[PDB]
Amino acid sequence: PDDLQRLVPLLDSNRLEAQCIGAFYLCAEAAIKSLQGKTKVFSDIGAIQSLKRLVSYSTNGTKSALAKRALRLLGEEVPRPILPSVPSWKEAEVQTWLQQIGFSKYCESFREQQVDGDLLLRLTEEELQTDLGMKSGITRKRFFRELTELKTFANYSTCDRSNLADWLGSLDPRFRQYTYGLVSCGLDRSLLHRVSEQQLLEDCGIHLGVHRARILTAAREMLHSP
Amino acid sequence: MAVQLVESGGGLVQPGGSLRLSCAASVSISRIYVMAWYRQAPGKQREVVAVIRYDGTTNYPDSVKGRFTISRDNAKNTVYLQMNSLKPEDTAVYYCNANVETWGQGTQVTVSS
Amino acid sequence: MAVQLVESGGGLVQPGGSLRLSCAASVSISRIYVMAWYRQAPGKQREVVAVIRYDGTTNYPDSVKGRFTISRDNAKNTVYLQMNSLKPEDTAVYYCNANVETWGQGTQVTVSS
Repeated sequence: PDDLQRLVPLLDSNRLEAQCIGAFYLCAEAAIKSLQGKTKVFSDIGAIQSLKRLVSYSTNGTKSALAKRALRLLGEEVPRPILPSVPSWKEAEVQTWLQQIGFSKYCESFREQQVDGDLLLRLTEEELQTDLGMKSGITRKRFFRELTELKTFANYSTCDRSNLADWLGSLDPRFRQYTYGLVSCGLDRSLLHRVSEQQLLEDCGIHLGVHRARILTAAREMLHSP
Repeated sequence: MAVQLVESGGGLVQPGGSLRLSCAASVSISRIYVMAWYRQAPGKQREVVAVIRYDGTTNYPDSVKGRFTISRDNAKNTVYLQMNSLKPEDTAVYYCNANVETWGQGTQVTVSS
Repeated sequence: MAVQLVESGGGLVQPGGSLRLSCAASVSISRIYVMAWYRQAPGKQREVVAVIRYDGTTNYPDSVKGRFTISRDNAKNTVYLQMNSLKPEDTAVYYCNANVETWGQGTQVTVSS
């Protein structure tokens, strides 16, 4: 009824605990009101719209799990994000991406070398500095900031069989950016458990020692699961 | 699966004066990562005029800062562009853009008597 | 003594299509040495598009050869410009010019839907 309307904006809170308890309450009374016929209260109060909103792009296991349980109890379907299919791109999409991020002054060079999505996702600093013309380290740092923002929000489904992206995202959302370096080199979820650090450094292109160490321990812990 | 975008608005106005363009999609906008508006003048190539992400953070080029404004509307799946103070050189075909790949068809916009 | 020029025509048309502009003077045109039409686009400087002398020999720039045509009419003091095949970039303010010094006031011309 009208009491439920007070619990409708609380979810917009900045802190975690408010969101957690709001989701626990709504999901619990959804489970209560689910067996009877009255499920139409969620319709006309418009809480379903906020739930269908917040489930996508959320890295919070408790609230997202509760929202999924609430939606699947009402017989609805959970949404999923619509991410760019970066590793199957051509030069036109690369150039419009360069228009979008603001590096429009380099669109000529990226056209002459015919850089596409597979070549975009495997760029290093030598290709940027020597032949693409980004001389200043500040500009390359800005470019890599934008690139690593894109790489965490791509769609690797056309090339990732073993679903490595979710395994990397479960550790830390910042880690998903490495998935293409693990797949093009050949790895997968089954044979991951016996890689060395020195192979992670130059083949998979992981540079931060902390990320190498966390990935190594988390992989090596999943030692002989099959 | 392939999202379809349709624009609306356009036409012609006088120098000085506002207009609002609308772009409607086939799915919920709140699932799409980025959406953007693009502008192609006759005799030149395309360029960006506004972008907006899933969390509603927007970037504008320096050319049109303060004069344009992009917003999501969650009631009906539609992204709006608001053009407040117009110049004579702001006449072109405008396109709506989903993530990167998918385009719209465009709407012509002209500014004169 | 100072001749006054007044233009007429202008407005707007679609890409592809003709128009005719008229310029009327205060005295007999057949006394004036040269007359000319000028074109100023927004954001650039003026340029010539047609000239005509007392003996009726005309010069056109290479940009608009074959598409424009200037003529004197001796019945009523009026010089005509005929614009046959129009492009999108042929939108500007147009001015009528007597010998060199005296100008008109101009007429706006635009090409779109």
